[PDB]
Amino acid sequence: PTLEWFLSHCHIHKYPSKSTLIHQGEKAETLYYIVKGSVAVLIKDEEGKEMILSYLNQGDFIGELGLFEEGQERSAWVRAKTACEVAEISYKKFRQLIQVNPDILMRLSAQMARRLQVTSEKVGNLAFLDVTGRIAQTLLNLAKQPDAMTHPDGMQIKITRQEIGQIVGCSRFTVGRILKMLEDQNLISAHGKTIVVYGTR
Amino acid sequence: PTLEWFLSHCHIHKYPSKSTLIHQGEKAETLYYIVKGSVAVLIKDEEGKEMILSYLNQGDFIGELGLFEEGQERSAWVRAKTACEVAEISYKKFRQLIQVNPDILMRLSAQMARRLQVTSEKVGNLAFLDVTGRIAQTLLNLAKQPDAMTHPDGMQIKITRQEIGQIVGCSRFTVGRILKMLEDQNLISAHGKTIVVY
DNA sequence: GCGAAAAATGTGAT
DNA sequence: CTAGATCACATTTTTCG
DNA sequence: GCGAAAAATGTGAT
DNA sequence: CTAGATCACATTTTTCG
Ligand SMILES: Nc1ncnc2c1ncn2[C@@H]1O[C@@H]2COP(=O)(O)O[C@H]2[C@H]1O
Ligand SMILES: Nc1ncnc2c1ncn2[C@@H]1O[C@@H]2COP(=O)(O)O[C@H]2[C@H]1O
Repeated sequence: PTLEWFLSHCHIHKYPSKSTLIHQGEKAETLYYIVKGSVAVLIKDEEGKEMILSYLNQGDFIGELGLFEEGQERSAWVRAKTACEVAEISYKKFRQLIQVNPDILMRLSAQMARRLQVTSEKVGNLAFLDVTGRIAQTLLNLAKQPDAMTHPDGMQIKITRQEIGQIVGCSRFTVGRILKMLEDQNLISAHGKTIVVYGTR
Repeated sequence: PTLEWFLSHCHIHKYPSKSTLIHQGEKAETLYYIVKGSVAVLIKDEEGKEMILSYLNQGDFIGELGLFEEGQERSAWVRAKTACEVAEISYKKFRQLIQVNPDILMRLSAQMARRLQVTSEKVGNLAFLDVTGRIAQTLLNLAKQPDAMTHPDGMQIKITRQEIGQIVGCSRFTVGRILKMLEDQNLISAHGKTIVVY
């Protein structure tokens, strides 16, 4: 579409697993674009604990936040969850594709619109729903987005308790017991893969 | 220029000191613009308590997140914080607007970006910081927004314990003593009008 | 600028 | 009053060559 | 079908 | 091991007409 026009002005790079693509801080001047692969977008505290503040996937743009204002620091980290093919353009160039065909600035904005929405829920269920709650709708969203083996009938994602814990913002230790005694209610399953939607005990 | 152009095309309405300007649950119709005043995006707890996610003042944008797909159920209530003068246009009558001019595709999108930046922060401060902490940062932010009135020392900011508890996410009892602690440590005063000696 | 009616809020032990 | 954190060390899963 | 390093777990009383 | 929360009606500070 239009997106193959913008995509052609873009050096196509592969990254390894666990590479960093962006650090919080770094000069913001390149607007990326995931061609293949998935990506976790974090933030971290000077003391150390981090948070997962979204996943992103094919056709998701990255580094979008700089572009509207000049010279600002990258707002979060992003580390390839797995091997990605990411493209890239300078902002100085991007804004040109824009004033040469304005549909891509549509493509882009709708991205951060769903994003402003999903994020405002995330604030909402940190001030409201306790761990068990926060944990619950999480495994839920973790099947409306790819890796959910319909164990035959019913999801089976893999994500480690430590990870869930890093989505929710609760100790790895709490994410153990709650997830555990969550199968007590016959609602869940275990090992590393969580087979959601049914469960057992 | 656009902010006076599109401003021509729109339709100015006054809303009093408290009208519930937009409502969650609902349907993405008009795209609004604060011609005068400020606003209080607040979402709602399971049943009951609000949490302010933002304020948006003179010249910010409301209900844009409707714009780029369709049938989108409105995202959070937006209640005026005072007599703010909303100048409404139209989604349908925005797209047309948007191709005789990309400049305001831009500005709306710039606001969109600024907001996901500070929203990302909230998600960070709620999980990376203790309550007194969120209370300290907040008074810092509010003293750094327009209604704040410069004072001989610091910035004062007419607000109330119930509302910091809100914005923060903690019992108004707990906003109660923290404010009296930092009171004693000279970092802040109160009387409804808390002066942030900072 | 006014005061009645309305909204803010603080005690602590668990 | 009550949920969630924190602690060490061995225990398990899980990795991949 | 491999098999020990590695990364992930669970105690449990406070 | 501890961080906030909490539930009443007296006094205070704030509203709007
Ligand atoms: N709230 C968010 N949700 C998801 N992704 C985000 C969020 N905030 C930032 N990002 C992404 O992570 C990137 C980190 O640096 P940037 O500010 O360029 O761009 C950011 C976005 O692309
Ligand atoms: N996180 C946020 N920060 C600021 N404003 C927001 C946020 N979430 C929603 N809004 C505003 O509140 C409105 C809710 O419904 P809309 O989707 O019409 O458009 C929304 C935004 O303009």
